[PDB]
Amino acid sequence: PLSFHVIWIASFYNHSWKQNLVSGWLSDLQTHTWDSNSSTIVFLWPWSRGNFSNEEWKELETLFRIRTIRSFEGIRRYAHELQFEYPFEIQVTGGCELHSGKVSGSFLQLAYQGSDFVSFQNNSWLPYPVAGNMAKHFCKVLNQNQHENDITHNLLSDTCPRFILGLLDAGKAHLQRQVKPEAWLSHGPSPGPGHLQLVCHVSGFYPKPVWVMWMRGEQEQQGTQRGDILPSADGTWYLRATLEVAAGEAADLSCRVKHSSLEGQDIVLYW
Amino acid sequence: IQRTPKIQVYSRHPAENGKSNFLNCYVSGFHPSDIEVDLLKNGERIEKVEHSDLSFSKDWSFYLLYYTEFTPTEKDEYACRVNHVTLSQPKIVKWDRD
Ligand SMILES: *[C@@H]1O[C@H](CO[C@@H]2O[C@@H](C)[C@@H](O)[C@@H](O)[C@@H]2O)[C@@H](O[C@@H]2O[C@H](CO)[C@@H](O)[C@H](O)[C@H]2NC(C)=O)[C@H](O)[C@H]1NC(C)=O
Repeated sequence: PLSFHVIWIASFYNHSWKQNLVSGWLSDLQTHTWDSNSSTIVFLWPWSRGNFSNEEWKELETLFRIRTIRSFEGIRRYAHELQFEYPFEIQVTGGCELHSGKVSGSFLQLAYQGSDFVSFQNNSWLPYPVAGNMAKHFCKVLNQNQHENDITHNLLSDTCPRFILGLLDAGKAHLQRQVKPEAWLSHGPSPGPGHLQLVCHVSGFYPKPVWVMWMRGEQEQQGTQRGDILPSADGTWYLRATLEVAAGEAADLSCRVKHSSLEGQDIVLYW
Repeated sequence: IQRTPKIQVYSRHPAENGKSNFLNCYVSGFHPSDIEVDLLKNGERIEKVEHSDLSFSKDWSFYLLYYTEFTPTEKDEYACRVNHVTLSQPKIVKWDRD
């Protein structure tokens, strides 16, 4: 599925109070931040430059300088008429993606109070059906400046596809790396008298695709429930897989783990 | 819309009393973004805890990671306390190795 996108978070706590934050992401992994105190882009990894020159990054910096202030200052003055009420939040995401190693499409979507509001498609701003009349007015306003729309369209159409192929090949050795999990077993909460809950933790793995199952010999236990895959501060992943059993029938149980790092040798723990 | 937070606590490595480790607190699915997160040792705050940059999912809801070094002990109690406008009072989630 892999995509690249830039996000923008603006909040209008008070009349006296407001925050805004801009950053770039390659799926889950952060790669860029905008640093207002000095007014520059911040590369979080040495390969965050991709295949782009200083010349071009310089021009991209002029652009974000201008837009984030203008956009921010102008949503504040259009608020009274659009009937945005304090406090409120605005969110934007834009970028593009690849399906099987070729570019697939771009997007640019905007949200008000946690819900879809407007989107940018085929060189124009479009209103989201359930948002109603305030979303129509907002598009009326955003389409007036045809100049600024052609610039927005050239970022999504041309700059972004070149960027993501350059980013990915430059980050090759970090994204294609392989890291082996560890595993361990513990008691979970009892579902009721006469019964136990077995928990099996898997942690430290990269990449993300993993397989974990409770077993009786060769026979997979279909009561196995796996949870969410959760992040860990160093970049690797974490998971638990649980099973409820009558306590008389808990002998001869094991947890088995398969992952691309292990090179064929599955991890197996015995209860 | 307002959405209320989901709170998950976990350790990076299995507990071994007297050995350094990392305690995590993942807070996800909330809106709006205004939130207070703490990690507590014996119900008192922990200074210098670090967190990810604010980000959101495809359904617009926000998520954060909070984490810190810690050395678990036979008798020490560790938790995660969260406050959000969706909550009639602050919510605590204890870390239990079992
Ligand atoms: C940055 O990279 C892109 C992508 O090119 C491909 O992926 C690279 C990592 C590398 O493997 C190249 O050999 C690949 O071609 C460049 O854009 C492409 O340019 C080629 C010609 O060399 C062209 O045939 C493609 O259509 C281009 N793809 C586009 C425009 O999406 C680009 O030139 C590189 N540099 C910059 C600054 O953009």
